[PDB]
Amino acid sequence: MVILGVGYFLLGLILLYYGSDWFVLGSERIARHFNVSNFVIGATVMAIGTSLPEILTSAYASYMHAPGISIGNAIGSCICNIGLVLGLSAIISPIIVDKNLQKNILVYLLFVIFAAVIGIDGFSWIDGVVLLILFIIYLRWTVKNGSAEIEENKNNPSVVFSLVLLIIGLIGVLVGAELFVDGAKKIALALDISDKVIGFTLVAFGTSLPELMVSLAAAKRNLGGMVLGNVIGSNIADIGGALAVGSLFMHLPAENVQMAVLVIMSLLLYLFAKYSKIGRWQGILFLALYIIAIASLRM
Ligand SMILES: [Cl-]
Ligand SMILES: [Sr+2]
Ligand SMILES: [Sr+2]
Repeated sequence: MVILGVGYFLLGLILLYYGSDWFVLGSERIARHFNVSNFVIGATVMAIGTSLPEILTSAYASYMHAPGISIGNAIGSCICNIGLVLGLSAIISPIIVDKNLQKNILVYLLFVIFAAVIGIDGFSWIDGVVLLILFIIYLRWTVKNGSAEIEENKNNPSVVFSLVLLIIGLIGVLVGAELFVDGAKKIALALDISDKVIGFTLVAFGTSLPELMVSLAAAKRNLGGMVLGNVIGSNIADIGGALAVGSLFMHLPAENVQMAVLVIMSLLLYLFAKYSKIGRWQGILFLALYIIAIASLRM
């Protein structure tokens, strides 16, 4: 309608700007309550809350007999998370990785390499069932090594604020992203600038807006571990969660080009984390590869 396609667009961005910040502050206070590293709270609670858009999209698309979008959206998100999301964040707040997280990232690499190998055929529902189970135990393994056993425990009005601040921030970024996207074709439709590729590859970016905005918030507060966790977790939540659910309704066609790309960056992310840093010149490299990715890779 334009306006409601604008007074939306802006309304969503404000719910993204402040929403991401509250979702970060809420998670970081929760992470300190469960005594758990920022990496883990980002790899679990945040990663899944942010990857809810891809899950529902991939599910809805695969069910609607459009499996190409489902897998395309799942892998497209992963590439965006390493290239754009982590790329921007690394420059802002460089992270050096302790040897506790290097192995968690190494697990991520094996996981991705595994999905790529069994994905050459495509993704049968069985292929998805396995991924969904590997995804489940990754979380528990991540919580286990990242946690310590203490008390636990409340009415504690310092935890209720943490919990509430978290879910408000989550509802904020999910709605704020939804408003942004809905507000984005209302502006496009009423100027008659619409077809196929804007109607999709805009929402392909729409599901990635929660990760982007949330990571920018944590990076600006130098909570780099949380960012790194939210990137790794979301990716696994995209492969083991979004993609897997897509395989249940229908066979997902092979995307060996995008997988090979994802593996390379994932490989790059590990090597940087083990022997070097994740700072300006690595983040720059990720963005460059992301630029090349969106410039050259097909429809
Ligand atoms: Cl940190
Ligand atoms: Sr997401
Ligand atoms: Sr397969």
